[PDB]
Parts: sequence; structure tokens; C-alpha cells
Amino acid sequence: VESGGGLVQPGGSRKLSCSASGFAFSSFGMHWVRQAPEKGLEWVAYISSGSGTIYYADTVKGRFTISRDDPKNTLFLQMTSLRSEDTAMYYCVRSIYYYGSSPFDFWGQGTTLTVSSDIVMTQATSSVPVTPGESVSISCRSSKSLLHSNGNTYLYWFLQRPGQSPQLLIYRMSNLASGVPDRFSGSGSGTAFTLTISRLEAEDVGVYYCMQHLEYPLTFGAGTKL
Amino acid sequence: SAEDKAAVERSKMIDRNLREDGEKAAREVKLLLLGAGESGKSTIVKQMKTGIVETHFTFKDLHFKMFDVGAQRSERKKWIHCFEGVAAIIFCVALSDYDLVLEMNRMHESMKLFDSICNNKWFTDTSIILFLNKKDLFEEKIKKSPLTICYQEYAGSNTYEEAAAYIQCQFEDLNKRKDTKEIYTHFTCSTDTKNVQFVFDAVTDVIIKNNLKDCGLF
Amino acid sequence: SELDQLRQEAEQLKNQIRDARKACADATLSQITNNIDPVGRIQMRTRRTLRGHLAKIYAMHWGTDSRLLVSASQDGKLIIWDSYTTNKVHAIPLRSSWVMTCAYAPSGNYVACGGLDNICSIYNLKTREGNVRVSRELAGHTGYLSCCRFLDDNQIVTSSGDTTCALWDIETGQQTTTFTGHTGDVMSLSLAPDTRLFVSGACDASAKLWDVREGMCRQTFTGHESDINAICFFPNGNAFATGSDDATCRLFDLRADQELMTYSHDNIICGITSVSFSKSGRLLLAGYDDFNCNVWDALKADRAGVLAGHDNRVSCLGVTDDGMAVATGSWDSFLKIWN
Amino acid sequence: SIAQARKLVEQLKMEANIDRIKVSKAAADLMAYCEAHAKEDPLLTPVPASENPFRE
Amino acid sequence: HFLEIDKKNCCVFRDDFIVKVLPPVLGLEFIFGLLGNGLALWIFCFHLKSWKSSRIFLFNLAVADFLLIICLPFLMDNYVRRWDWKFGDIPCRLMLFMLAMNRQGSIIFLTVVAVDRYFRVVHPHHALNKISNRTAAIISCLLWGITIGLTVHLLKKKMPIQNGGANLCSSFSICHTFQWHEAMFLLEFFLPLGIILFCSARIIWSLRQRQMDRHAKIKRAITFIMVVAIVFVICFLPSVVVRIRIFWLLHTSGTQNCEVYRSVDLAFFITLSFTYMNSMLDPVVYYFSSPS
Ligand SMILES: CCCCCn1c(=O)[nH]c(=O)c2[nH]c(Cl)nc21
Ligand SMILES: *[C@@H]1O[C@H](CO)[C@@H](O)[C@H](O)[C@H]1NC(C)=O
Repeated sequence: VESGGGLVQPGGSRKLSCSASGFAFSSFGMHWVRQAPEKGLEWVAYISSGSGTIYYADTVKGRFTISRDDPKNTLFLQMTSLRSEDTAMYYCVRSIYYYGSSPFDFWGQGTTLTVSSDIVMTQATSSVPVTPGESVSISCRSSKSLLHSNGNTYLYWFLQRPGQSPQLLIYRMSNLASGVPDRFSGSGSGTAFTLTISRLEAEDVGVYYCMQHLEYPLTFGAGTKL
Repeated sequence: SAEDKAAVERSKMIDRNLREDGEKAAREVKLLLLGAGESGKSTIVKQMKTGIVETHFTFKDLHFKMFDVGAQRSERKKWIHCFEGVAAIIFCVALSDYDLVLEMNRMHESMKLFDSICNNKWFTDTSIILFLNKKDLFEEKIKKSPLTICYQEYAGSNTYEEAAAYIQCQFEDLNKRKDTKEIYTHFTCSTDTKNVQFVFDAVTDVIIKNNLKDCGLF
Repeated sequence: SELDQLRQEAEQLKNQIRDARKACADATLSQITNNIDPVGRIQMRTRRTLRGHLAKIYAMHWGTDSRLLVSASQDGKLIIWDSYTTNKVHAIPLRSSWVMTCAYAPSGNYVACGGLDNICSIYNLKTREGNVRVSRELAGHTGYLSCCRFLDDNQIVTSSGDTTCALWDIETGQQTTTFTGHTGDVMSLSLAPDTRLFVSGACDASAKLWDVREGMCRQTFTGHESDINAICFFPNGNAFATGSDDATCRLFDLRADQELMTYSHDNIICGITSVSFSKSGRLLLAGYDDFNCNVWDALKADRAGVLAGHDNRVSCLGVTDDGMAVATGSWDSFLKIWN
Repeated sequence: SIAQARKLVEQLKMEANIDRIKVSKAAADLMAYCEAHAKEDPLLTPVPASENPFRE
Repeated sequence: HFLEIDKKNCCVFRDDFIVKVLPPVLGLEFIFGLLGNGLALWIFCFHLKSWKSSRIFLFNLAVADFLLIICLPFLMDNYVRRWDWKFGDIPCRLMLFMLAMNRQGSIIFLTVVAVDRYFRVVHPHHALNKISNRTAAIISCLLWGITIGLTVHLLKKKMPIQNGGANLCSSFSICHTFQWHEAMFLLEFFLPLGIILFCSARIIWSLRQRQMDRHAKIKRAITFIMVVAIVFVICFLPSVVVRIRIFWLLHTSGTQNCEVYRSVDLAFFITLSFTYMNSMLDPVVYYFSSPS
């Protein structure tokens, strides 16, 4: 589990925190993906395992600072110039990278704060009929083919059920995440991708986001509500 | 390659922990402890402080590792190369079992084991520390029993000084490689001290010889 | 004096088997494969060198994906390698550094190791809570652990220096079956491709074919003059090769119940430490004490290549299930990937 | 002591009462298996350099 | 006779015995030194598998010794012409740098070797015995730097001095003046002697206080500790004692008569040709006489 942060502040500065619990936090790289009140998700910052490489979003490159404390198992985000364009619900995401790992596998609860080139993923469809028991398919596309020379396409599928954090379904566009029922399936061709649900149940409703992981300024697709 | 680059720096973080642990491991002295079971190795282990037993002790800012393999009871030559690289071998022989039998008397069982270990192909230069234990019992036993029971060719007075020095010479005579390996023989009392110092001195001579190997002198 | 009668009966019983074995020896393997084309000189280059072990490497095992492998060494570390990018996927510290064998689960979620501690430890690779942790410690052997091989995700078979092999149930940790009949230490084992039978060479210079289900010895193969150090099953599943301390290798046929070909050379006086077949079964690769892994034409019993890239004794050997590489560990603390 | 001798004899008889085939029948199977999979062995027949996962 | 060199009254002699003595001596040292250090250097790079801190320091000694050997033909060509230098001015300043700096390089990387062995016998558990190969290479750089920094001023010294009908190059001139390069020559010997002799004495005493001398291979290494302390004295004492007598003559007689220096000047450059005897004996003593 993980959580933490502050909520209310005017134009100024604030610091967020995340408290990891029981997953060997020292060997996990952590992210700070955020979500606007009714837009889609957007990545913010990243700090690697052992506090090596650190990356930031282009829109918060100078104002934001991300740091971790491996003892006491805490992750921090320092924000200095808090404009009105950055009021959002900020999530904490864990991700580990070796040969066959599943990054972005766990997402935090998230906290809201208010103030009072790149690859674009389209996800053209926005809403579909909610009739259950059918075989609903969700499409996606990318500006450039995210198929690397090592042979895997870095496309991730997330499902955000109404009222809770996003949950990873498929990583690298074909691999099914642990604990996810075998109804979900993922197919693609480098540029155009698909997520298939065989027999949709009552718990499959919500927004389905697509994420890329080829070049590190990584971006989402604004979602596809059901 | 964003995931490939994050995997490469995970391996490099593994690399430095492997090198950190190797630095710590090289600062420990590894000793192999042998004997005939009832030879008093338990007493020797207590002095310094199934499967294979590891004992940890320190002396003068030096870290020692003693491995006891007396519970194997298997073919020794199939696992004796695992210890090729120990600083020294601590061999324990009880002086009070010259007349006791296992048939074959217990003392000649140790001599058979000592001869096999000393002349092993894997131990051609490792120092052997020989501990002759139970010197109290042997001193009293020779008064009522003669050493001729164990050694029929023995011709000497049944005194502690003459008889004990004869047993040691018999053990040191089994060393065929008299020029490339040194055997340190010590007489151990069941209730005494300064046995850990004797191991430290014999280990230091091995370290000095190891240092001269690196500098090219020896 | 029933002991004298029983001993005399066994000697006649043993001679009857030898007569039956000699009866079926219609010809030799060399004569049958005398018309086959020689494999010719075979050259393999070190495509990769895996560094990071700081002591002698005693065991390695490939994963079924032909990309990941695990290696053991006496620095107390079990390292999982990425054989394509040389990356270190995992580094597992062992409780006892005296490790003599490695196994990779065919599922890929577990590895096993054991040695002078008389214990086989099972490690869970796919843990949701971060790192790699130990799962089950299988205790019950009286001697050291010489080999271990996963039958499935829940069943493992181990050989020990107490002259017995055992079949375990990892969930409960109890010996389902005990395989007895060897008089010397069992140094190796090799599961059949169908995972129903397995062979085991021992220090009594004899190899025994066992049945996992029933739990009794089926055949006993002799002919070696010293300890059998390595054993491996032919890809077909009806034959196996042995590597012994008399600097010789032998091929035994399960159905014919006798040795077929001998892989020896007068120039070699060092015993074999490991054997392994290629994917086709035409090549038999053996690791020797003379620092060189030798490649044998298994059908013709001719030397075909040398893997001379190590500065110490080649302790372990391996061939991928894809058959596209050979990994060779040795006492110089390096693993080399060939061709 | 007598039981161990009897047990060894009983197992020795079981290994005797098994079915065997001629070597030429068993040797031809290894000959047949090797030639059937001669094209699928990368070590026996080196695959094209572009297909090596370890060369490049 | 007499020569005015850079505002000191200095005396310069041109003896006929120099031509018939020094070129023979320096010729034998050059060929054997080329075979000794040249072959030794190849073994370090292309015949040695492992490298430790001790072997790195022995490599720096061979590097300094080898570079000094190749400068001998320039010295030989200067003496066959009886102190007539006809190679130029800049090349003259360069060799004086390549001789004085190279002579410390050999001397510095054998006091280091002597101290290195002292810590391997008398303090076998010290941390200095386990310094990394990178730490050894760093120290060899600082020791080369102090070697260079103590001889750069030789290049700045304009010394293509004309002597009658011959151009003469030399950093060793007999005249009443305090020169750092003259006190350089003394400290090259006395200070290392207080370390080489001390380190060699404690190594032998410690190997005897413990009964380690009984081993045949250890007693072989005991002699080679003595040998390096004797070759150093043999090859460096004759030049140092002669130069001290020259200093004594200046203080008690003076430069008013440059005739009393006829014999010492001839002898000094004969003894100075023995300081290169060490540079070619080192490969036989330090590298070729090692079991490894
Ligand atoms: C460049 C030649 C000058 C001749 C005098 N000279 C010297 O100035 N420095 C020396 O080291 C040296 N060695 C020998 Cl023999 N002659 C030497
Ligand atoms: C050289 O000697 C003369 C006579 O003693 C003296 O006057 C002169 O100062 C000396 N030159 C130098 C540079 O000392």
C-alpha cells in the first residue's frame, strides 16, 4: 500500500509524500503520474532505483523536484511554483525493470491539490454502449511505431474503475498482468493497437487509458469510457 | 530502450553489491577443522569462542571461519576440493586413545586420516596445525598402561615427556612433502587457554607467505 | 549358512544377465554409423562472457526460454543472468556458501540449490512483494546434495552422497519416494524428456534407471572403472551418456541394456566433470579437468572440437532448449557463451 | 544380514526378467533420430549470422 | 682549465683518458640494458596475466630504467668527441632532463618497492597490503610528478655553453656555488639509504624472529633482499663520495687554482658511469630473479 500528501494551498509551493509498505521499496523505481479533475492521466516525474536517473515532465521541468528516502520508505515530490494549470489528483506508481518485469504494476490511492518531440496517443473513441455480456473492443494509435529493435512494443493498458486508482491490465501490449482475469487480451502492430474483452462483467466499467514507454516523455491517451 | 536502460542500471547496482561482499569476504580467514569425532574438536571449538557446521570467532582484529565436516560420513574425495584455498587445516588427535579401539586402535585411525589429508593433492602447501588433545588423561594413562599397545616398536620410558614426544614424531613423520608444507604441532590441555594464539601465529605465517607471493619474492 | 547360498545364487543370477546382454549385442555402434558422414571440424567462439562471480562456479542451469540462466558459486551467491544482454536479473545470497548444484524450474518461477548443508532450498522468483525469497527447505538427506532437477512446479528429485535419491513434494516438504540401491555416492541425475524415468550415476561406477511413479530401480548399467561424475539423457529419451573419473565417456542404451560407444582418447588423462548433448543429439559436449571442454561426435565417437577458453577446471556445462548456445562455467569464476 | 542378501537377489532377478532388443535395432534409432533433426541443430549447422541471438 | 659559466667561476677539464674509458663502459651497459629492460617490459604487458599493486610499482621502475638506457648513446657520442656536443641546443637541454629525472625514477621506484615489501612481512595485516590497482596507478602518477617537478628547471637552464673550440653540455661542473642540482645528487642517495637499509634489515630480522628462515624458498628471498641493498650501494656510492670530496676541496682550497681538480674531475665521470650499472642489473635482480 501507499498514500500521502497535502491538499489546500494558493499560488505558492507545497511538498507531497508517499509511504511505501511491504514490497522492498528500495529496488523499485517510482513515478508521480497525475490526473486533472476530469481530463486524463499525465506523467510528472520519475526517480530510478538507487536514486540514479531522474526525469521530469516538460511542463514541470524546473518547478518540480522528485526525491526518495529508501530508509523509512518514503517518496517525495517538491513543487515550488504552483500555477493553476497543475491542480490534479497526484498518484504514486511503482515500477521495476528487468528482463521480464511488469512496470507500473501498482498504483497508489492518490491525493488531490487545488490552487483556487513527444509521442501522442490518440484513442479516438471516447464512449461506447454499456450493454454487458458482449465482446467490447477498445482501439488506440500512436504518432510513431513504438516497436523497438529488441522486439517488444512498449504499450501499456490501464483501467480506472469509477472512484478508485488505475489498475494495470496489459504491459508491453500482449502480456496479461498478474491477477487480471483472462477475458482481457491485447493486440497491436506497432502503431495501431487493440484491447479486447471477451465477456464484459459489471466490474469492467470505467475509463481505459493507454500508455507508451518507448521514449521517456511518456504520455497517455485521454481514455475511453464505457 | 527506456526499459532496457533501466535494466542496465539495475545490473550495475547488483555489480557493486557483489564487489562489496567480495571485499568483506576476503577479510575473513577460512579454517578447515578435522578429527576423529571424539578427538576433542568440541573442546577446541569452545576454546576459540546436520550438514556442515560453521564457527565464527575473532582474534586481534582478524576474522576467522572454521568449517567442521565431521558429520558428513561420505566419500571425502568428492567434496574435499571445496576447501582447497583455506588458510590452514586444524587437525585434532586425542592422545588418550592410543590403547582404545574403534579391531584397530583409535590412534591408528587418526594416523590413517592424517596421512590421507596431509598428502592430499588439494593440500600441497596449506599449513597443518596438529592439536594433540587430552594431555591430562594421557599423562595418567601411561602410568598404568604402556605405549607399546599402540606402537609395538616403541622403546622408551613410560614418562609423559618421552612418550608424548614420540607420538608427535610419528605424526610429523607422515608428512611426505617436508619442503613445501609446514606442520605446527601443539599439545592441548582440556582446560587451558592460549590455543587461539597458536592458531593466530600459524595463520600469520601463511599470510606473510601469501603477501610475498603477490610481491614476487616467494 | 543361508548367506553362502544367497551369495552363490546372485553370482549365477548376475552371469545370466551378462549372457543375455551379450546375446543381444548383434553389432557395435561404430559399425552401424561407419557409413555416416563425419561431422567435420566444429568451431565455436565465445559470444559472451559473464563476470561477477568471485569464486569457483560449481553449477549452472538454463531456463526453458533459452535466454535466462542461473549459476552457483562458493562466494555464496546464486546469480540469474540475461544471456543476451549480459544483464544480471537477480542475485540471490545463499545461507550456506557450500553449494554444489543448480536447477531452474521449467515453469520459470523457481530455482533450487543445495550442497554440503544436505538441504535443497527452493527460491520463489515471482514474488509480488518485491525481491526473491526462499520458499521451501527440503531436509531429510544424510549426505551432501549432488544434483537436483525440477519435475514440475511442485515436484523435485534430488540425489545425495548418502547413496540414495529422493522425490519430494515441495508443498509439504516430505519425501514422496526414496530411491535406494546404489552403494556409493550418487553424483548426478538426469530427468527423462517425458519426466517419467531418470538415471543416476554413482561412485560405485554404476548407473541406475529409476521409475518416478513406482519408485524402484529398473535397470543397472556398469562398465566404468571409477566414479561417474556426470550423466545426461539423450534427446530421444531412450539413451544416456556418462562422464567418469577414468577420463572416459560411455553411451548406454535403455532398451539394449548395454553400453554402445566409448568416448576416450589417450591424450586425455583427466576425468570428466560434466556432459551434455546438443539439440539434435549428434554432438556430445563434455567438460574435462584439463581446462578444456571437448566436443564429441556421439554417433562416430570422434573428437570434433574443443572449447578452450577457460583457465581452470570446467565444472559445469549446458545447452539451450533452442539449441543455439552452450554455456560453460569453470573454476576461474567465469561463464562463457559459445556460438 | 540374510534379508539384505535376499533383497539384493530379488531385485537382481527382476532386472533379469526384462525385454531386450538387438543393438543394431537400438543403434539404428539413434542414427534415425540424429538425421531427422540434423537441420534444427544450430551448433551442428551454424544458422545464418543474422539469426544469431548472441552474435548481434 | 677555466671557464666562466653563468656568473660563476667554474673549472672544466678535457682529459684524454675520458675518451678511452667512458665509451667502453657505457657501451656495455647500453646493449645489456636494452636486452634487460626491453625484454622485461614486454613480459609485463604481453606475458603477464594478473596485475597487482606490487607489480605495478615494479613496472614503473622498468619504465624509468628503460628510458634512461636509450639516452646512453647520446652520452657515448659526447665522450668520443672529448666534450664536444654537436647535436644542438634544445636536444642538449632535453637529455639533461631525461637523465636527472630518469635517475630519480629508478631510485624512487625501488624505495617504494622496498617499503612495499616491508609492509608485507612486518605488518602483514595492514590495510596498505590490499590497495587496489587503481590506487597503485594513482600513486605512480604522483611519484612521477614529484620526479618531474624536481628536474624541470634543467630545461630552463640555458646550457649549450661554448668551451673554446667545442660545445659542452653538462649539469655537473666543479665550482664554488651552491646548486640545488648538486644537493639533488646527495639526497638521491642518503635519504633512500636510510629507507632501503632499514626496510631490508627489518624484513630479515622479522623472518628470523619467527622461525620462517628454515623454508628453502623463504631463505632464497632473504638473499635477494640483501642483494638489492648491495647493488644500490655499489652502483651509487662511488659517485657520491667523489662529489663530497669535491665539495671539501672547494671549501678548503677554492677556485683560485683549477689544477687541483684534475684527478677528481676525471674520476667523477668514471664513477658517474657506474650509476647506470644499476639500471641494467635491475631486470636480472628484480624481475628475472622472481619465481613468478
Ligand atoms: C648530457 C651529457 C652531459 C655529460 C655530463 N653528465 C651530466 O651532466 N649528467 C649525467 O647524468 C651524466 N652522466 C654522465 Cl656519464 N655524464 C653526465
Ligand atoms: C672570480 O674570481 C675573481 C678573483 O678571485 C673574483 O674577483 C670574482 O668575483 C670571481 N667571480 C665570481 C662570479 O665570483
